[PDB]
Amino acid sequence: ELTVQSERAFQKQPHIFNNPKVKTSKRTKRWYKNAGLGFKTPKTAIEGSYIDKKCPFTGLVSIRGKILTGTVVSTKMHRTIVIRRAYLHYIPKYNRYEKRHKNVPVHVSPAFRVQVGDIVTVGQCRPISKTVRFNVVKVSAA
Amino acid sequence: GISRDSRHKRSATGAKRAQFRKKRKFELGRQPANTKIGAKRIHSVRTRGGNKKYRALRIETGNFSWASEGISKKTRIAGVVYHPSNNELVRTNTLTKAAIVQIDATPFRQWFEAHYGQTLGKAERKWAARAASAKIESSVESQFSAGRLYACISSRPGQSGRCDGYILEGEELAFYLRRLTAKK
Amino acid sequence: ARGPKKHLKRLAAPHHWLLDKLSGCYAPRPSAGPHKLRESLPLIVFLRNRLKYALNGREVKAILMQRHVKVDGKVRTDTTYPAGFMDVITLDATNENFRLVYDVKGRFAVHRITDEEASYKLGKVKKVQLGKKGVPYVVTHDGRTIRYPDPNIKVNDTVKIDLASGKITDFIKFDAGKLVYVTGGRNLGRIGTIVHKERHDGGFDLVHIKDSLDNTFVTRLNNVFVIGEQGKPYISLPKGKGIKLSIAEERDRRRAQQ
Amino acid sequence: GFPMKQGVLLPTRIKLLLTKNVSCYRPRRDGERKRKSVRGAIVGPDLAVLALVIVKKGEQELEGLTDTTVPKRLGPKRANNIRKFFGLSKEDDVRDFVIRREVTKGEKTYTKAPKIQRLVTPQRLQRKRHQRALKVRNAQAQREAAAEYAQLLAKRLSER
RNA sequence: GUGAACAGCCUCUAGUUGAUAGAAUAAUGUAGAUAAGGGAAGUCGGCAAAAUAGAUCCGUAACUUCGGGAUAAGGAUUGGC
RNA sequence: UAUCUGGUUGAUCCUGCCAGUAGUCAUAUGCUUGUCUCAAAGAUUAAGCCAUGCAUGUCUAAGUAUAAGCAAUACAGUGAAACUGCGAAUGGCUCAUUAAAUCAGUUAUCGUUUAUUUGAUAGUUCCCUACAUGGUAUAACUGUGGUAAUUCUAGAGCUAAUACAUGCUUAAAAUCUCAGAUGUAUUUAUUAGAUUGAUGAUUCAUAAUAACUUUUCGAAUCGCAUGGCCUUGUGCUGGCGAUGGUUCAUUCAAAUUUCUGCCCUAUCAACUUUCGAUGGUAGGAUAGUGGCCUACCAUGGUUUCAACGGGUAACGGGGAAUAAGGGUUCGAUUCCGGAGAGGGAGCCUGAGAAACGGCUACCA
RNA sequence: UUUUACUUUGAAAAAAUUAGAGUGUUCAAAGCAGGCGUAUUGCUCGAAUAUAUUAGCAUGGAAUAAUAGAAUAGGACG
RNA sequence: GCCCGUCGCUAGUACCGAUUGAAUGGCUUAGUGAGGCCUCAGGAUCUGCUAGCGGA
Ligand SMILES: [Mg+2]
Ligand SMILES: [Mg+2]
Ligand SMILES: [Mg+2]
Ligand SMILES: [Mg+2]
Ligand SMILES: [Mg+2]
Ligand SMILES: [Mg+2]
Ligand SMILES: [Mg+2]
Ligand SMILES: [Mg+2]
Ligand SMILES: [Mg+2]
Ligand SMILES: [Mg+2]
Ligand SMILES: [Mg+2]
Ligand SMILES: [Mg+2]
Ligand SMILES: [Mg+2]
Ligand SMILES: [Mg+2]
Ligand SMILES: [Mg+2]
Ligand SMILES: [Mg+2]
Ligand SMILES: [Mg+2]
Ligand SMILES: [Mg+2]
Ligand SMILES: [Mg+2]
Ligand SMILES: [Mg+2]
Ligand SMILES: [Mg+2]
Ligand SMILES: [Mg+2]
Ligand SMILES: [Mg+2]
Ligand SMILES: [Mg+2]
Ligand SMILES: [Mg+2]
Repeated sequence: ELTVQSERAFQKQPHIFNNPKVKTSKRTKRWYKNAGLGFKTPKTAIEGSYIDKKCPFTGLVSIRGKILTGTVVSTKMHRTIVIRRAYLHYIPKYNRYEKRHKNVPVHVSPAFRVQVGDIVTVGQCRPISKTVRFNVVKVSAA
Repeated sequence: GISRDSRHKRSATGAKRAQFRKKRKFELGRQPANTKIGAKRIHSVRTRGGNKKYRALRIETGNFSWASEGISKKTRIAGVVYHPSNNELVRTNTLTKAAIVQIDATPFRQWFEAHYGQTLGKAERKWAARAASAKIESSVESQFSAGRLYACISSRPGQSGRCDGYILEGEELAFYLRRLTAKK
Repeated sequence: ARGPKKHLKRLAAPHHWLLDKLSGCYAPRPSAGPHKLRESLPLIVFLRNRLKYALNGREVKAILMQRHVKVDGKVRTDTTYPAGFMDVITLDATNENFRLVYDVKGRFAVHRITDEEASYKLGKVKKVQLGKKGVPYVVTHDGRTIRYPDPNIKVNDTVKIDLASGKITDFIKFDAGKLVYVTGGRNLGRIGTIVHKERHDGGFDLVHIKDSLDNTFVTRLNNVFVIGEQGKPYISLPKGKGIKLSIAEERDRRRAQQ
Repeated sequence: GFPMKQGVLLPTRIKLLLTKNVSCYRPRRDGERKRKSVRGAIVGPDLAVLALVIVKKGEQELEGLTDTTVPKRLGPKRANNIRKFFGLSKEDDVRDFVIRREVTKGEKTYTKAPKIQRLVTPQRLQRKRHQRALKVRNAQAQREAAAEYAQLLAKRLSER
């Protein structure tokens, strides 16, 4: 991810040791997991070099809560996006509806590429920031 | 005391939150241990559930693992040379997780001699069985000439009371030497 | 709020106890124990409201103090011991044994059983885990752990428990066509056979039950209790066998005795 | 009436937050601490009464110092304590000459002997033996259960 | 040189060392200053004096001709290495 | 029980409100008041102030008994005081704060603590006691006191533990190191954990190697019966229990947490971000996640789909009144959740308190 | 096996309260009681059901309303 | 017939208003800052081991 080792600390997957003694093939052993619920781990997640300890595939977070879908309205944060979730709220007295929306801050892995639009599917994880509780699990850049 | 609640720390919209539920004990924080080096002084903190944490102040020795051969020798910590979070911890020689420290390396050299017998830094066919695949690395062994090994602290001295860690190798060693030569 | 609650106000007790509204302010809070607080049945309730042997809680305590009552083989002198599903209440004085099961209306029915089969109990396998030193064990619906289980025992299966040696004698697996008890929800107390199990990965697994009257209802996997194979229950079923007659048919059965 | 404190080292009285295992304060609740005023350590004219301990008796006896002398209220209770009191060795079966006393209420003078703690008794020996036998019996039971579970695993792995 | 500076202060080149002197150290003066506690009670009147002051950062009201008021007011820091 | 009527005019038909009408677990108040059942009740104004008294203590067979307390060859019964353990964090009260806060329904803990209950679980301990160690321990008790006064306590003499601190016995078998070690608890690193267990999913459970601990656990405890074998000895074995204990599970819980839903107001349109606001990295802290805090970095985050601000004589809900239907109004209050104990703040003990019939300080 | 809204059914929405079944509190408000033959060494029925449709969950449907396919073919099946 | 407004009296209600008005409460810059907690120290006197050396 554009010279991944751009931080003051060494970026690496915890407890994933790459032995300089053995003469292995890749020499860059990368750990990954299946996110579950039929969410396919992408090829960028498989073959990438990013660390992203908050990644739902190559990180230490797990998708175990609600699965929501929304429209990305902001990609201006680092590995975090804001999705707009539009819905209709029913007002019983008038027997009608009113448009409502709730912005959801979602962590986006470098495996996915997300721009404004790009209806995404997000899965609930443990709190990984003050506001973020969801990880992008399907990009659907359409 | 220190509170970890989100009743302060105004909401994502920027609104200031009114104060309900005056500070709760289950939300408490505590002060950093700020582990120094030498003359071991470990205090017991009674934590929630009746459990116990160990605030290590002034830690001199730690268990450091080579991780290339799996030795994990107990050694003396010399000082802190790098810290990704604050150079002030390096300046004050504060022991803390992920800190880059220098360790004595003499137990590791002694183990290497008693295991391979290959004069790293200067029962007969056991060394023959531990065959010519005995060179460790040109950067892990060049430190033995000075008798100081760069290591990364892996435990949390303010949490567990220990200052264990592992000897840097490969790309991690290269990155940390590049950081050291950039900042010194 | 500062710690665990120790009182249980009346109208906050589970309604399946059928407690009086105006008997007092409080209800017997089920102590900590094997089954649950909601899904339990305190010995005081079972002795003063279901068997009418004792008149007061003082008399319940007097009964319990002389080792008369016995839950699953042990004395259980606790006034509010949380007895629950499949638990065996045996009193040496007035020697009869009850297996606490759910009637068609979802209450803990008084179900007399015989000594020759009060020995064992059934238990739904809550989890199958590897314990310390690599020893596998099963955790059952009543909070029992059993080491070295059959390697074919999975979750949602039922295990027969000796209750004297406390070991597994037999096990029934979760499959289509097996007799199941409903231990919660709207259909609590019904008995039927498994038609199909919808998976719902992530969410809640659903299972369809078909009674002997061909009524089919779906219920959460959490509250189904396999009790054997169709026509051969491993335990003695209650008087109604979980049929869930409609209200009209219930009225007809009530009026059939004139 | 404010008591002197052991090491305050002041000529007056000051207020301290006192703790369980200190003098001049008895906690009424576990963990209770109270701010109480106690008097300093160095004596001065303010003291109403001092308390002294004789460490050397030099000359003519005081009329309430040696002639008026009271005995110890309780004899040793623990077995080894009585052994150290009477100089006895280990193997001396100390239950016979334990200190006794008479209660003269109805001309009966029934002796009231104390109980002795840590006394080596066959009941304690039986308890220890039962504990050790329980330990070995559960160990054997677990070993045999593991053996038969391994046998079951091999018998079910034979079907490949 | 210091310093924003042709400010003030010290110095280099150059120039001067020219003002009637000596001895004492009273009052009252002229000029320069300090002062416990109070703080304009003095006085026509705060006259005189004192207080403030440079720079950096924060913050700045009424009113207004919208340009200002404004350095408003009110605060914090300043050396050496 | 889907209802209207009187009042503008000389008269009429309208609009339109005033008035009438009925109900109110909706509050007063007036008059009156015979009987039975049922029973709200200092919420509104003052979460204003409080004299006095009570409201949290507790002992079994089974922790500690020499009361000089009672009773007819160690006490063996009862039993004051005290030590120890547990509880006192439940209950009860009130609605002051609180408007995305609480709360309701619904989720997660693969993000944590959990006294107690229930179940399971520990042959590995030692570098001259185990037929059982110490006071390094003392209370009550005895005696001498001080203070006007408090559940104030001082000096002196004992005395015990399931209090405090040490400290062995368990062979047998077993694999590595070069005779020793390998249990379990803690920390780190590494490995297996497949397609040899499980999950939708894990760096999960678990196992292994190397080591590390201001060092854990591995009953020096108690009651009732005493039985059996034999070299009949201070012999050797063996019951039922109680209590305590490491870990796992369970239960009671707790703490965060997904989604959606709150009254009026724009005579509040921009708000947040210097003093954390949104996110990333790393650390610290926490029981644990997390800007919860710190250092660096980026400039983000919310908003006319009403943010932010202001008001509430606003605790939220289950519910209550009235109601053809739709609605309107109320809910301090018998249940659930929250918060508080004059206002704040800090904290000890404890599993659980930021406790108030616990403490400390400030303010009144 | 695009994405929704919508709608059917099911689990869910504590109890109390409400509607409501049964039941001579003497009637009734209420309560969850109780009932039946005797000189017992006792037999037995019950404490149902419906309601919350905001939001989430499971599920059938595909009208209605929206949404996207292949146009510089970078298209669909071997 | 109905009718409008100024002016005058009585009563009530609200408004503007010098007073750099007053009081109460919330928030807050700056300054001071109790108290407990963590921490750098400190050593009454308390007791064990051979003048020393550990522990509380
Ligand atoms: Mg200059
Ligand atoms: Mg002066
Ligand atoms: Mg002065
Ligand atoms: Mg002044
Ligand atoms: Mg004047
Ligand atoms: Mg004058
Ligand atoms: Mg004048
Ligand atoms: Mg002047
Ligand atoms: Mg200024
Ligand atoms: Mg001006
Ligand atoms: Mg009216
Ligand atoms: Mg009031
Ligand atoms: Mg309470
Ligand atoms: Mg693990
Ligand atoms: Mg972090
Ligand atoms: Mg309200
Ligand atoms: Mg209020
Ligand atoms: Mg309310
Ligand atoms: Mg009020
Ligand atoms: Mg309440
Ligand atoms: Mg409170
Ligand atoms: Mg008050
Ligand atoms: Mg308080
Ligand atoms: Mg009180
Ligand atoms: Mg209280």
